[PDB]
Amino acid sequence: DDRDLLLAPKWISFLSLSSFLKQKLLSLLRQIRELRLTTTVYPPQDKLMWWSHCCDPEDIKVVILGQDPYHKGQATGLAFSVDPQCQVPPSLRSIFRELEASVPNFSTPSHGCLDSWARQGVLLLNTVLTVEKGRAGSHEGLGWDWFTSFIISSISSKLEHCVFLLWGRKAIDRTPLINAQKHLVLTAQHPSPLASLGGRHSRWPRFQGCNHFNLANDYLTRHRRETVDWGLLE
Amino acid sequence: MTLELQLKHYITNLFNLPKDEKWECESIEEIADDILPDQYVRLGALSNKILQTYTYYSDTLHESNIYPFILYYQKQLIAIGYIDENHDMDFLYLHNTIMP
Repeated sequence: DDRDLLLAPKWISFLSLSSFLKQKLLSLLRQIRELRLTTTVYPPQDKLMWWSHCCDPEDIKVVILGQDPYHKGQATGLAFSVDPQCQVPPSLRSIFRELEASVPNFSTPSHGCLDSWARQGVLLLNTVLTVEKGRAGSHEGLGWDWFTSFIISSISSKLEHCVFLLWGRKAIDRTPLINAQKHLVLTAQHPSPLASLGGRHSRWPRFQGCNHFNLANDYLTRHRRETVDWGLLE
Repeated sequence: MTLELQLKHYITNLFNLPKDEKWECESIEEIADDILPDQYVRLGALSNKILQTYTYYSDTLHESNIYPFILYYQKQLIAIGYIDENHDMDFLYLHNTIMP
């Protein structure tokens, strides 16, 4: 019965959801199926928990929060990532450029598939796991927030010495869920080009030059954990 | 869709880009304080308010270093424009702004 949660086995063990929360997640999945019957929902069912199949909770090193999936078919189940056939979207392009500028060995890839990051323990978790085709934020009220917040809280409380990369107001809203005494929380503006302009009044550092990836690797090494090879993108 | 096609028409004519090229869209929610000019955010009562942003991208848009965008505040159209080659925000439309 637990396999209906679509999560990998070790993830089901790690989260250790109560019967009530398991039923809540199953009801949400049935809602998604009933919506798929009449509308297109991104990503596919087998991709909602793609992050759980790309790596186990014991391998989590860096947690990068997204918002809702791409609403025009680019979504893969991971945050920011796109299929190897699709163009690199602007936010992911800015992420790749910051990597190019800050990491020496890194070279910008020709695609935006981040499955290699996910296999290394980079959790690219959207805070809302589904979206209706062509309608951004259409699933804001479905009820994905409790589940993704539960994942973040479980990583915070049951794991130690992870790095959380919170970009933009929506991702930073999840700061209270993370124990900043057990984990490193790096905060910056959203990587979108719309937030990179001068003459604004942001409260967080600019994304270009935030150096979050090198800082995350430094934190991981300082706590005797393997670093993330950000350059593996092909 | 109609506003997207208007933005596409305007940009492709303004920068002499291919009219038939397919545009894709990335949508991101962010507070107006990080997106729009400072004094505009203050005078427009947009401080600490979430904007639904739409950024459009393509091959020629990438080669031109241009990011066309449309900004909404809930159901209110806020801005239509583009980030130019010099990383500046140029506005086709800005709410309650003449000649932005």
